Amino acid sequence: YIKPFLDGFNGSEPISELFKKFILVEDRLNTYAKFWKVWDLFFDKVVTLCKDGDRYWYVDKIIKSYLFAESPWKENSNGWHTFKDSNSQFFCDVSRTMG
Amino acid sequence: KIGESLPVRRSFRNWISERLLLDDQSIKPFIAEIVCGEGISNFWKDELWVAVLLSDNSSIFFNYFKRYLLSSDQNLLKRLTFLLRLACKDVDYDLLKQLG
Repeated sequence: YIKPFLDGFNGSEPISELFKKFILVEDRLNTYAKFWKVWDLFFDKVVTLCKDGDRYWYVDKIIKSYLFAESPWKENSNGWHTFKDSNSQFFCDVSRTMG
Repeated sequence: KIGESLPVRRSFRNWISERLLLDDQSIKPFIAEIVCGEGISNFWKDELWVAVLLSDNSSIFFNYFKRYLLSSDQNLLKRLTFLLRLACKDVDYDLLKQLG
């Protein structure tokens, strides 16, 4: 399904809008393993993109979208139903690779 | 600091085996820091995995490190079979007694 966006991946703005829409629909549907499969497939592309520096085109907005910072969350959340103990390795890899 | 002689390695393996029994959750970040770490000499990683494979908790770690075991060209998963065949065995005294 996502192959035309994996092959053509670049710094343009609709890449940010795509990530925001996936987060919204996952909050409605609670499809844990499928969401994390989609997120695992884009990791290397985003890692490659930050090495050009996040000031170009819309790269910073893409980084912020991928790392959950652009969505309008409620004010006093205990957590999210899609985060579990196992998924702490995502943030470990991110901080190791995109710092 | 703790050195690398064999009595120390045995005592380290015992100590890990006790922490995994008494549910000190501070140990799991330490274990993750070793298993994903670099610069640690490999025989410490082997002693740690022997402690895990001898513990009743063992299946939990396979759930936790699934993508690491699979995606790393199965390199770690091959080492685990070698360690299992070398360390995790015992003498079959029942069969010796039946053979006299």
